[PDB]
Amino acid sequence: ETRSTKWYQIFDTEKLDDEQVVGGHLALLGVLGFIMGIYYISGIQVFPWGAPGFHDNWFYLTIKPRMVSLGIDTYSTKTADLEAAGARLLGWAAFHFLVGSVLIFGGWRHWTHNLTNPFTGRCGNFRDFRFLGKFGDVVFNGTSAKSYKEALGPHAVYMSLLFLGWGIVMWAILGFAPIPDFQTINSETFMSFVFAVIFFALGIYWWNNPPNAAIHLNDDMKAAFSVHLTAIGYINIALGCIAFVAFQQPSFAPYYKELDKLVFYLYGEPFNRVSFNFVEQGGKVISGAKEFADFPAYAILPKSGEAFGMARVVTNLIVFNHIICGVLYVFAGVYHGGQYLLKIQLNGMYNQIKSIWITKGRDQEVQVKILGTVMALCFATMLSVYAVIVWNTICELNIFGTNITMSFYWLKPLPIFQWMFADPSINDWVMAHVITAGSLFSLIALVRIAFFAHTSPLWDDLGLKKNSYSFPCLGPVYGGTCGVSIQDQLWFAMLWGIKGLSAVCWYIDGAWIASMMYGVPAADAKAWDSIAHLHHHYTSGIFYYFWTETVTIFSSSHLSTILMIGHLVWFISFAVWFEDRGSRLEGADIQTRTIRWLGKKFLNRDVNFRFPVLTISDSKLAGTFLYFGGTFMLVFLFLANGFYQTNSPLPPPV
Amino acid sequence: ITAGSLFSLIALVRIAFFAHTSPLWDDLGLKKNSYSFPCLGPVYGGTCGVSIQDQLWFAML
Amino acid sequence: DAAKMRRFLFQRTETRSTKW
Amino acid sequence: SNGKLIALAVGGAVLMGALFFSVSFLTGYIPAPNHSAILTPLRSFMGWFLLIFCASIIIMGLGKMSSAISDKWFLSFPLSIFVIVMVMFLSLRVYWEKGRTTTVDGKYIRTTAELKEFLNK
Amino acid sequence: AVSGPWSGNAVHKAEKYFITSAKRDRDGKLQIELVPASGRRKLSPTPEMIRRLIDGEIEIYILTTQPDIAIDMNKEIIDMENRYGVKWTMREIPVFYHEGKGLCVELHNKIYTLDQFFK
Amino acid sequence: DVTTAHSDYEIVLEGGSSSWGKVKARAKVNAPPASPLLPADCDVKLNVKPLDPAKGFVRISAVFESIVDSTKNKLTIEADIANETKERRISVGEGMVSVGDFSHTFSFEGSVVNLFYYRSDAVRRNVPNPIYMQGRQFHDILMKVPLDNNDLIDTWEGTVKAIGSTGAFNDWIRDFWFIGPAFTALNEGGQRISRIEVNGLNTESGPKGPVGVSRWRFSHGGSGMVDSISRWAELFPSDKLNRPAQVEAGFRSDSQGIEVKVDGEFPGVSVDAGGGLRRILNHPLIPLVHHGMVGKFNNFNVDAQLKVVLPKGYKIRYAAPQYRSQNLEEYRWSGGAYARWVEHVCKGGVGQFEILY
Amino acid sequence: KAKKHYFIIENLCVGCGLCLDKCPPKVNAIGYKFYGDVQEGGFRCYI
Ligand code: BCL
Ligand code: BCL
Ligand code: BCL
Ligand code: BCL
Ligand code: BCL
Ligand code: BCL
Ligand code: CLA
Ligand SMILES: CCCCCCCCCCCCCCCC(=O)OC[C@@H](CO[C@H]1O[C@@H](CO)[C@H](O)[C@@H](O)[C@@H]1O)OC(=O)CCCCCCCCCCCCCCC
Ligand SMILES: CCCCCCCCCCCCCCCC(=O)OC[C@H](COP(=O)(O)OC[C@@H](O)CO)OC(=O)CCCCCCCCCCCCCCC
Ligand code: SF4
Ligand SMILES: [Ca+2]
Repeated sequence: ETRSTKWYQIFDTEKLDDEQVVGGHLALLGVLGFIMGIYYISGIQVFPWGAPGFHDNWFYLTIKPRMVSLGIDTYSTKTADLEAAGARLLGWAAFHFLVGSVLIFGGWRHWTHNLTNPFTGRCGNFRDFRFLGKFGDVVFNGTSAKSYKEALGPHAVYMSLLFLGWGIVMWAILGFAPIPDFQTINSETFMSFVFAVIFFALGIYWWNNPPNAAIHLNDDMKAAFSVHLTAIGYINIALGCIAFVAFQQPSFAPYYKELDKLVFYLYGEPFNRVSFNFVEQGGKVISGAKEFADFPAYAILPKSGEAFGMARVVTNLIVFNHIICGVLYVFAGVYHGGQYLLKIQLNGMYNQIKSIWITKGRDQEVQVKILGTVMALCFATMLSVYAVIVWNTICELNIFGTNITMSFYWLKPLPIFQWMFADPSINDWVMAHVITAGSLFSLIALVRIAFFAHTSPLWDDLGLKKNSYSFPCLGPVYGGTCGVSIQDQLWFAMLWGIKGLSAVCWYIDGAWIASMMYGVPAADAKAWDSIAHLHHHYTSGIFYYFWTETVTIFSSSHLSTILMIGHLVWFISFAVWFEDRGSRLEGADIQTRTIRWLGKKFLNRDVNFRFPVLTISDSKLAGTFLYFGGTFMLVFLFLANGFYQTNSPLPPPV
Repeated sequence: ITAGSLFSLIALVRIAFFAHTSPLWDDLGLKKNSYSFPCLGPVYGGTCGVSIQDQLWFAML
Repeated sequence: DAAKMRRFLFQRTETRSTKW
Repeated sequence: SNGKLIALAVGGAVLMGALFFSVSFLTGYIPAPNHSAILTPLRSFMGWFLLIFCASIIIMGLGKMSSAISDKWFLSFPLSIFVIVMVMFLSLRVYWEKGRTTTVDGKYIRTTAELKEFLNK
Repeated sequence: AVSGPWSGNAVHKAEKYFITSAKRDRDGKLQIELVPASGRRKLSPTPEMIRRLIDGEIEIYILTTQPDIAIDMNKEIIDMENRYGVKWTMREIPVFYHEGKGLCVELHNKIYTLDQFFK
Repeated sequence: DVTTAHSDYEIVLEGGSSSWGKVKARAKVNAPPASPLLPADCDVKLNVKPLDPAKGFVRISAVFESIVDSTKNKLTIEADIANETKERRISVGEGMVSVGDFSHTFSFEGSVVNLFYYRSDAVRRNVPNPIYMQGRQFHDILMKVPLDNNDLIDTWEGTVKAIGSTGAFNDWIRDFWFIGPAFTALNEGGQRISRIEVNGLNTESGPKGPVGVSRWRFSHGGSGMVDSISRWAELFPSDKLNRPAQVEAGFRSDSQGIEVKVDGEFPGVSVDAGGGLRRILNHPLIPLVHHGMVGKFNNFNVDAQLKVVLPKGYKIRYAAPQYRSQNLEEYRWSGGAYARWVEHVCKGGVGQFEILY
Repeated sequence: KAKKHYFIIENLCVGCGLCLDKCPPKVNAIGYKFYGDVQEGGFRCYI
């Protein structure tokens, strides 16, 4: 039984009960409200008393088009209409501070099983309760849900109640009446009531008849938590997809498109510089030379929103965030799910489960056929599209006596699909097939976790079992067996995912994907816009993306610090991901002895430290975290450096 | 260059001194039978990259 | 077919052998 | 971790600072305008000393709390993180920068059109 | 003190011997022959070579697959393995010097003597 | 101002057939001691040297330096215990007892016999690690004390008079012997003290002066809980005592609390567990059952760290409760399950904590 | 001939399996035996 006393397994589902879970979830939404109340204070452009407000921060930019949509925030250029806005954000920040404090209190006592209220001098029961007095008695026949399946009806009801509350809040406090026309914010109140009716009706149908689907999920907390995470990740991916199409619709122009017209002063952006011999005095600058001379010394300079393209930068920062997470949660749902499939194969409950979500893949025969189809389709697609990108790169670089005429410029999405793209081009045919190939690639590591958590067609051949989920390897036997556990297969899903997770970043930043080299001053790189009649001028090619996008990163003293830090973090993953763990263990031994010897000779007292070294499974953990965190600490710079795609194409240089 | 030499010199002093045995493997009671053996397996938190061919790689890297 | 399959992995092992 | 162990670190830092200060009186470098000869080396050493000292305390501090965290930190750790984030945003508006960008006259510029006009004239 | 890794076997910290046969004579005395790990010479546990064991210059061990070990080692070994391929497990028992009885094997928290231990 | 107690533990073991282990323990407790008199402080020292390894004799020493309510109290013992047979064990030793301005010396010739009510092969075969062993012990005592003080002379007479006039002396002596809550402790550990038997109470002249000489016998039975009976062979690693072994400890107590300091090496810390696996010796049950007697009076939060250091090449096969952290050779226990087991065993629980290396 | 015999000393083995790959695949003599986490010497080889 492999050790589970690690600091990052303290809050595992094994160590918590259903009552503690509720307490844990509540103990965070209260913190989340405290966080949400800080993203509101920071967004005050001018204080209520008249003192100047806070400089633009990315944490408030991604929510500003929403607070403008709800009327809490305004885009007004006048201070009088910008002084009221500040008072409102204070109201909702203080309000979220109060409600957050209640949820933390109702999470601390929930976590400690201490459900006693002083005013009523009576302790409630978690096993059975009326639910908000008479309201629940009429709907749940005076009883509470006894299982996860029976919790669907009551849980659905709660959702209907929350929706109804949001609708009442928009009508009474925000003044948006429910008019059912889908070009105004007033339609978010109308559908807040339609959804509250669907869910309440759906929440009663599931209470009277609890669902029998996935009956085994009731038995284990991690089994249900993982199916929810495989579902929440897909939902989050869908939210990212929907927010990209919607945030740049004509109906969303008053909130997203309006950002272009404003002047933003982000912290860490270029500021008015000064001469080396600068001596600033209160009244005036003396014997000093200061740049611009329009602002005070060391004052952040303005930035034209239109040049920056802030409407698409903010759309990307939100769209990518709910996709970088959506795919992380799909990966974790399979991981924490296969983490539960290891236990049912170890204690042997697998062959007796009648669920077709476990019974369908019982036989190894089908497993190889299912994995052999994901593997064959990934090969026939990651090759068909890579050879197109490589061929397009060769044709435009005039390598091997070829020209941009012989390239895949005539290949584009079919007419049936053309509605999916504003401007159809080979850049769109490639992106669809890259995501298809990028999904089937990281799906291989996921089908492995689902099917080979304990035994594989090869290990059953080699007479071996995978006793744990976090075992690095079985030694150098059979030429080597490293990276065979499902935790390692999770790492190879996160690592392989970085490609499709980058085909999104590139494709939403208006870059070219149909060629490694687009827009460089070479033989046919600048002949794309006219060979294919592109209505837009994409910022750069896959490789030339790094050169162009970084002209704005190097100009910023903070975006460049991220570039440095992000690169420093990423290569350090090589130290713990290379097969040098044995070398590190020896080296440290020399360091402990060396330090002991130095202390001994140098000081009469002898002091030793016994330097520690991480384990492989503990190495592949810190390895993926340093590789993934480093790889997307810098993807932020591509999105936050500006959106530099243009609607004017380039004529051939000739 | 002084730091860059002393860094890759560590991997070289280990090839010269720990080709067959090291203070750690004499402690762990192990023999480095070979110059191109990858690891001894997961054992002792693992012992990958311990041969002199691997120490050559960590000098080139 | 296990044996025949193992004769191969054994044909590509971490032990001493002749290499090109 | 007492007496000479911490005594040694202070002695080493003092020795490095003295060496950095001493080397300059013979390095033969022209000083920057309105700067003292003794101050330039002292300021540079303090910045160098802080970077290693900050890196060292962070490495042992993370290590100390990686093996000393449990179920009891369920509320304290999330509250402490929020408190640090909060004392940080206040610093942005109380130490790092006082108020939003304003001109010498005290006027504001919040529009691209207002900016464009400013750029031209 | 102790010889270096280069002298003799490197894995060993002290020289290693294995009791290879424990036949008895006409009088029933236990004739113990122990050969070293290298294995090219045959020795018996004389006082001079026991005297090395007092100072830890050598170490003596017995395999559990010995033809004449007398005690039913396989059953006990099989039981412990089951507690936490099971059959074919082999172990090396570290023989120690007891001043009162000479060479004894602390097997399963119960001291034994080579004559008591072997057939 | 919260009942909180802090403690640190440490066990270092050698490889091979060696049973030698180094144990260090420090503790700090914030509740008042269950002692009708405070402050009470105490330092104890125990040293065992290999006097005669050939015959099987060792020289054990014990010094007790305790100040109780400003009253200096000393007890000193020097004895020669050796293994006679599997059930008999003879000890020859001298000691001195000093309280304030009073002191008296004593010499003893004693043997202890230990028998198990049954010895069955099936129990040995089917139970790999037995804990509970039903038995009885018999002590032969020949006490000899020089009566050079008036106070010592008076105690010598009264006893003879009491024996002469009271028929129930063998029974009512158990009440005097186990002073304070010591008598209650008897029932608590499932230990029965049988009636003492006086072979003789004769005054024999000595060169210094009249010397009181006593030759008594007694017995006591353990339901299995008692470690002296259940573990008779394991508490005397005489044959494993190649080098002198010493255990040194001390404690300070008063209204504010207890601070305890314990350290020392001795064999028997590691015992064979079967299948080539070694294991830390089973916790003594009598100390836990005896501490639950005073440890259940104040609610507390535990802060205990148990650092275990193993030999080179030696790795744990299994532990419950599992070690919080593993710094290779040295393993650590703190928090979570282990803090749950410490609160268990500090209040009298005897739940098993196994380590197999 | 079956004159000489070969064995694993289980307390010494680290389970690297270098021995297992020298055994002919049609004679599957050496094999693996699991009882714990591999990072803690939880596996060994046996003939
Ligand atoms: C990062 C890639 C994987 C991932 C890989 C792992 C790994 C690897 C481990 C866990 C483990 C845990 N995971 Mg997971 N897990 C992910 C996503 C999630 C999400 C989510 C936000 O949707 C949740 C709620 C969980 C839930 C949990 C718990 C069941 C369990 C213990 C948590 C703990 O103590 O953290 C540490 C507690 C803290 C206070 C530190 C901060 C943690 C913050 C709050 C984030 C929680 C999720 C995060 C991945 C936890 C592990 C951090 C480690 C450094 C890997 N995982 C993604 C999908 N998860 C452990 C386990 O027992 O699995 C069976 C384990 O070993
Ligand atoms: C406490 C449980 C038992 C007990 C347990 C034993 C054991 C066990 C044995 C003796 C044996 C003896 N007992 Mg008794 N004995 C008890 C009650 C008594 C009483 C009494 C006042 O009622 C008397 C007069 C005696 C008298 C005697 C002696 C004749 C003899 C040797 C004692 C000695 O040298 O101590 C030395 C003086 C001391 C103060 C030592 C105290 C040691 C404490 C109890 C434990 C320390 C060890 C520590 C846990 C680990 C240390 C390792 C270091 C290497 C030392 N016993 C009770 C009933 N007795 C011994 C014998 O067999 O003789 C042939 C022996 O082996
Ligand atoms: C709950 C923890 C925190 C909290 C954290 C947050 C977070 C986080 C956010 C807000 C945001 C908002 N909060 Mg707040 N907020 C809290 C308490 C409140 C209370 C209150 C009644 O006390 C009010 C009136 C508000 C008010 C508001 C608005 C100013 C604003 C927009 C809300 C919105 O769109 O709602 C709409 C809400 C509903 C329609 C309720 C239904 C939500 C459903 C259940 C989720 C379904 C999504 C997905 C598809 C799930 C599918 C799975 C199943 C099939 C359902 N908060 C507490 C203190 N607040 C938002 C913001 O600032 O945006 C910029 C925001 O994102
Ligand atoms: C937002 C509030 C949080 C929450 C925070 C608190 C707080 C705050 C308290 C409790 C406490 C109690 N919790 Mg709770 N708890 C939540 C969810 C639940 C659920 C559930 C699965 O739905 C159940 C069965 C319980 C059970 C219980 C009660 C038995 C207990 C009663 C003492 C008291 O003051 O009671 C009054 C409540 C009842 C008698 C139970 C019936 C009414 C409902 C279920 C109470 C929770 C708030 C309600 C859902 C909020 C509005 C939802 C709208 C959609 C906005 N909680 C909700 C979602 N919990 C008490 C405690 O811990 O005291 C130390 C307490 O004061
Ligand atoms: C000439 C055929 C081209 C091709 C040209 C197109 C065109 C044109 C369109 C798509 C589009 C799509 N393609 Mg394609 N596509 C090919 C191969 C694939 C493979 C694959 C790995 O086999 C996959 C998973 C996809 C996936 C997809 C979806 C994203 C979408 C679905 C409709 C569609 O294909 O309609 C049309 C489909 C066909 C006319 C016939 C499909 C034939 C099947 C796929 C067999 C070909 C696979 C082949 C064996 C791979 C060679 C591997 C070798 C063995 C080395 N394509 C081959 C390389 N694809 C649409 C889209 O939205 O693009 C943005 C679209 O308009
Ligand atoms: C609130 C819960 C607290 C707690 C509450 C208390 C309280 C309250 C008290 C103690 C007491 C003690 N605690 Mg505590 N204690 C806690 C946890 C600990 C921890 C730890 C964290 O590991 C430690 C090391 C200790 C240690 C100790 C000792 C210092 C002390 C008992 C001494 C003893 O053994 O007398 C051994 C006693 C004897 C052997 C009996 C002597 C007299 C009898 C008549 C002799 C007959 C035997 C016979 C003669 C023997 C053999 C003779 C030979 C064979 C010759 N406690 C917990 C956390 N503890 C008690 C104490 O005494 O404090 C001063 C006390 O009152
Ligand atoms: C910046 C990256 C970096 C650093 C600092 C080190 C440092 C070290 N490596 Mg490693 N290594 C790295 C990258 C790095 N390596 C990579 C990419 C690989 C993969 C090829 C390896 C592979 C590897 C092996 C295989 C081994 C090591 C070993 C060692 C140690 C022996 C050298 C020594 O004693 O002092 C060298 C001098 C110093 C460490 C001076 C300190 C330099 C700076 C100041 C360190 C602090 C900066 C740091 C990045 C701060 C992090 C900030 C955070 C935001 C990320 C040493 C601690 C050996 C060892 O003994 O392991 C313990 C060993 O066997 N290296
Ligand atoms: C990580 C592991 C795997 C990776 C996959 C995970 C991430 C997937 C997350 C979806 C990523 C989308 C991002 C935001 C949506 C967005 O962009 O939608 C708009 C539109 C173009 O909009 C405009 O974009 C401009 C930018 O340059 C252009 O210039 C312009 O001409 C064009 O009109 O894009 C599509 O139509 C989407 C294409 C992909 C088509 C999907 C095909 C997949 C469907 C089939 C099966 C796939 C799954 C296989 C099973 C695993
Ligand atoms: C005078 C000196 C005498 C003898 C020489 C002394 C040697 C001195 C040794 C100093 C050590 C060098 C210092 C670092 C040297 C160095 O770089 O080594 C990298 C390090 C190597 O550690 P090892 O396990 O090899 O052992 C290191 C020690 O033995 C050092 O002696 O790997 C990691 O830290 C990965 C874990 C990161 C945790 C994952 C976090 C993921 C989140 C992503 C973002 C996080 C941002 C920040 C996170 C922190
Ligand atoms: S280097 Fe690491 S992954 Fe490779 S065989 Fe050795 S332990 Fe396994
Ligand atoms: Ca860009």
